[PDB]
Amino acid sequence: VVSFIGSTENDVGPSQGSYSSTHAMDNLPFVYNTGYNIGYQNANVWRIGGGFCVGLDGKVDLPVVGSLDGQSIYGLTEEVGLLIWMGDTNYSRGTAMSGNSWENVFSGWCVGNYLSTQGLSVHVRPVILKRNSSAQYSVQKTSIGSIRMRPYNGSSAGSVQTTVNFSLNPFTLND
Ligand SMILES: CO[C@@H]1O[C@H](CO)[C@H](O)[C@H](O[C@@H]2O[C@H](CO)[C@@H](O)[C@H](O)[C@H]2NC(C)=O)[C@H]1O
Ligand code: NI
Ligand code: NI
Repeated sequence: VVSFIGSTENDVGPSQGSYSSTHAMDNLPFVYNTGYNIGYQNANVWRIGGGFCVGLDGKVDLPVVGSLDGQSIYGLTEEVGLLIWMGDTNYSRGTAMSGNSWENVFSGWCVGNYLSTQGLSVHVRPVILKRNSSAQYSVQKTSIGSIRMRPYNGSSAGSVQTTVNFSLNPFTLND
């Protein structure tokens, strides 16, 4: 059995985040290592119980502009892109996103005969695609994509809301 307990619209990263690097940025594309700082995380999005089995599918709506080590680079602007992970509650469980179709980002699990929750996480890392007369790049709030729950092994959603969305909070790149 399943119930929805989280938020439909979700913001990724702190509002007006500031990100900077000492690294050279002469070998483009360059990826800021923002760790898990630019992310959303919530352990309690659906409440599940009684043998219910569920996983997660993810979908990124941004345009693919390249790839880096087996995952897509998504374009925000002509000079700024994103590496995106989606998956289970833990950021370390994040699945490297590629393409614009629904992809399994959490194989799943089943609750025993007790009550628990299904959570999720999303985090991105900024990528410098091309140089710019600024050195300070500014990105506005942008829609990213969605995550839906994936009931499996007989379990069903019914009319319970399955899908939640994500928006990138505006930030600034420095140095
Ligand atoms: C230890 O108690 C419960 O055990 C189950 C099964 O291992 C699971 O760990 C529970 O945590 C949930 O795990 C889900 C998948 O890993 C995750 O989506 C949920 O966010 C977790 N819910 C939590 C931590 O409250 C855990 O309750
Ligand atoms: Ni290095
Ligand atoms: Ni829905």
